[PDB]
Amino acid sequence: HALIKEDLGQWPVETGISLVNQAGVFAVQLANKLGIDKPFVLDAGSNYFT
Amino acid sequence: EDMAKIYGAVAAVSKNVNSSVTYEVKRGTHELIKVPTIPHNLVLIQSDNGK
Repeated sequence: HALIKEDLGQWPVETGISLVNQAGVFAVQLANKLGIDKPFVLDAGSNYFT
Repeated sequence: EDMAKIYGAVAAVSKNVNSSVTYEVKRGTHELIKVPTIPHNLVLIQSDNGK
């Protein structure tokens, strides 16, 4: 057997408080993880071999 | 950075709500003392002759 997994971290979520508000702080931390928050342009053309 | 601060401020407001209250019901309750001896007040008087 074998399987592929997408880690993407693990985040605690509470109850009694609106979920949209809690998703905001995690969304910012997710953007930091992916290097998305700051303006950027992809440079991946040079990464190849023949 | 501004978005992180704004969302944290909103999250702070949401967390500031009450869940419940707890208190002890004690008014109107006293203690019970215990008296061992029945307070009989009888005294017997008899003459010297005993008659």
